[PDB]
Amino acid sequence: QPNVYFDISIDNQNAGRIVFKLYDDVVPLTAKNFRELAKNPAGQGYTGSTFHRIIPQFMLQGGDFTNHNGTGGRSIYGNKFKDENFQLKHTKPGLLSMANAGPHTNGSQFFITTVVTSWLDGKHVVFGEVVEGMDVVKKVEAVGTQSGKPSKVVKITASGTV
Ligand SMILES: [K+]
Ligand code: NA
Ligand code: NA
Ligand code: NA
Ligand code: NA
Repeated sequence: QPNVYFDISIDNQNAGRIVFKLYDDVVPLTAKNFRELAKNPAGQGYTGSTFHRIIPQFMLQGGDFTNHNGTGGRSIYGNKFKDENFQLKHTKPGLLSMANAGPHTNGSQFFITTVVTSWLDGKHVVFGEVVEGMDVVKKVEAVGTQSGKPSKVVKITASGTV
C-alpha cells in the first residue's frame, strides 16, 4: 500500500509536501483509516482541513475535518475504532500517532511528533513516520504557541497517495 502525502500551506502560502510511510504490517486498520481519509475528497477527509493545534517541542495535531478545532472528525469505520496494539513506541521525532479520548476511541485526529514522546507509549497507537518533508514539519511547528493555537493558519491543501 502506497505512501501518503499532504501538501501544506501556511498563511495561505505553499510550504511544501510531507510524505508518510504507514506501518500497515503492524497496524493495518489504523494505517488504512489514515490513508483512505487522505485519498478522500475535501469535506470527507484530510484534504482542505487544518493542523489546528501545534505545540513546539511536542507535536503538530490535525485531522479534525468536521469541526476544525479538536472536537470533531470520524474514522472510516465510524466515530471510534479500537486501539489495534501498542507494539510501536514513540521513539523519535517525525512519528504519526493517533489522538484519542481514552482506550478504543480513535477517530480521524492524529499528531506528528517533533521530539521523543515516550510517555505516550501504550496509550496512543503509532502507525507511521515522515519519510520526506521533515523541513515542512519544522516550518509548521514554528507557528505553534504555548496555547497550541497556531499563529498562522496551516492547511492541508491536497492529500492522497504517491
Ligand atoms: K484527497
Ligand atoms: Na494556510
Ligand atoms: Na481528504
Ligand atoms: Na484539524
Ligand atoms: Na526531506
